[PDB]
Amino acid sequence: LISIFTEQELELLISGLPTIDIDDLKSNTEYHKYQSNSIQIQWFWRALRSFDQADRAKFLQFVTGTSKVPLQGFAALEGMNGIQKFQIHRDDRSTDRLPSAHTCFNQLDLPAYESFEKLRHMLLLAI
Amino acid sequence: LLLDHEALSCLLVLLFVDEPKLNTSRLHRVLRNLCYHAQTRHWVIRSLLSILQRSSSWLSVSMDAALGCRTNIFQIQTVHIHPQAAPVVCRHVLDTLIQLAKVDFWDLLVKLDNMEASPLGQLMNMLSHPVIRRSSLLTEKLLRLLSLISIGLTENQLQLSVEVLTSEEGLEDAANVLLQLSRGDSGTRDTVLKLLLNGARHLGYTLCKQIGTLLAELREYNLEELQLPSMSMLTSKTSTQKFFLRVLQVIIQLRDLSLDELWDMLGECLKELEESHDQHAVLVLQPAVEAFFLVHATEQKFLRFAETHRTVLNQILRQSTTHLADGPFAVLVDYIRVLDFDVKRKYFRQELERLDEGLRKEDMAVHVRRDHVFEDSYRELHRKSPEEMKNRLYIVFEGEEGQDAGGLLREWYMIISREMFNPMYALFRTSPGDRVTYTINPSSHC
Repeated sequence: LISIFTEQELELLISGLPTIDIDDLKSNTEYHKYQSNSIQIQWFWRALRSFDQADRAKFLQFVTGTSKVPLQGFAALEGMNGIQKFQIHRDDRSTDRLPSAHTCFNQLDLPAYESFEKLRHMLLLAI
Repeated sequence: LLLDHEALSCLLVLLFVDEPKLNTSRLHRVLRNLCYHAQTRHWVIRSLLSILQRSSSWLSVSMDAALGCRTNIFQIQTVHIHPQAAPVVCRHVLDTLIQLAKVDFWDLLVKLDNMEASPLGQLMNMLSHPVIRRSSLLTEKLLRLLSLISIGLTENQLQLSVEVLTSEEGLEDAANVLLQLSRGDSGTRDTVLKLLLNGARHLGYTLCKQIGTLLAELREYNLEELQLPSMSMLTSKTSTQKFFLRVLQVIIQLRDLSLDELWDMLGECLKELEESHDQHAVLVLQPAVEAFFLVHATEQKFLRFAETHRTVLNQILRQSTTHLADGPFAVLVDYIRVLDFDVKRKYFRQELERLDEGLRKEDMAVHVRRDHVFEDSYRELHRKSPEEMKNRLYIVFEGEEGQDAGGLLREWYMIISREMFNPMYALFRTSPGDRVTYTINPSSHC
């Protein structure tokens, strides 16, 4: 009866869906090769705003390794080497592979997907 | 022979006169007791059935039938019942026949005025006759009657038309009739199955025509909320969707129909409703989807369906209060990627309550010390049974005042969920990488 949930959903069942201040995450995001006004980034933020609370939580687990929201806000987001902000990296490999996460750095590698629909599809398929 | 046919005829005249005061249940019990004598029963029933057929001065009984029309129930000039009164004479006779099923007359009647299993064939023919075929009430009563009695080809065609045309209780009694007839003979089983299939194919063909108009009008609506008038004949309580689903549920109940032109256009119709950025707009095809998953997913194509419509089947299930594992969509319990988290949460909680529905749950005390809660709870509970754990725990802290038990329990769960991660118990330790998560402490053997 528990095996109907995913490994994310059992956590979301035990500890509940957090309320994610996307404005706090965006305020505590670091962009390395993308920029905050890149079109794929506006698509990323549009997608993440369009995702329901469960897919948002599954995203947070994908990139941070947990659904837990820091009480002080994402400015206090910890990583392996001290307080690490969330971070989006452009994945310069081919754009037919999913984004990839390194949760100990809170690190997202994100291919430069050509469109909103495909980026949304690939992210939703990843989570 | 306790009573003669003139005294029985005098009693049976009471079925025609519609008096609210008259105790007709007492009259039914009089006729029932009299009908323990087999020859009396046989004459009574042959007369009541002649009254039904004739529905399809002492005898001056004026029934108010319509506005400004006070009819005489009997027209004697060979005795006929005025068709305005007929539906009431039918209703009282079917009321009596339902009790006799739980357990000449005309010439006698004019002589006064001048001063189970065999007739099942007549009662099945009765479905064709207009005063009955009009009235949903008389149809429901006659179907209840047939459902009692059941404990040929035209008579089954007329029984099936009761489903292909317009009573949920009466049509569930019709389901009982069609089953209990099929229990009788393999030949009636086969003929009723094939004539059900014939009606379901008619319903499918006209449903594909209707959904084809719907899809076309959605094309013309988009290519420039949804209140397409083509939707009315799907929303309707008597829509071919509900007839098709009803018939398929009876087919599947008799099992213990090739329509890919329907299923692929239901497909593109659902896909064009979902692309049209409205959500409940799908639900006008929910019963066609439930038909799809009835005919398919026999106790595959439904899996490709649940993939290409995944979010649609989720919209369906989330809207439906039908319990996932009691409805038709239960098969996908095991293909779980095709449901939403909160849909799975509801299925979880309903199946958990279903499995433990036999357990009476009590309230249960837990006496703990604010400074020892963890070890006092371990002592109290760790030998308790699972069903004792499933009782609702209320926690008492020694000498503390009364407080809201729900808030105090929530506090209790919070303190425990903390103490789990107190290193003094060595149960859980933070990931050296994350430092906010927790996994089993491999040093808990201390």
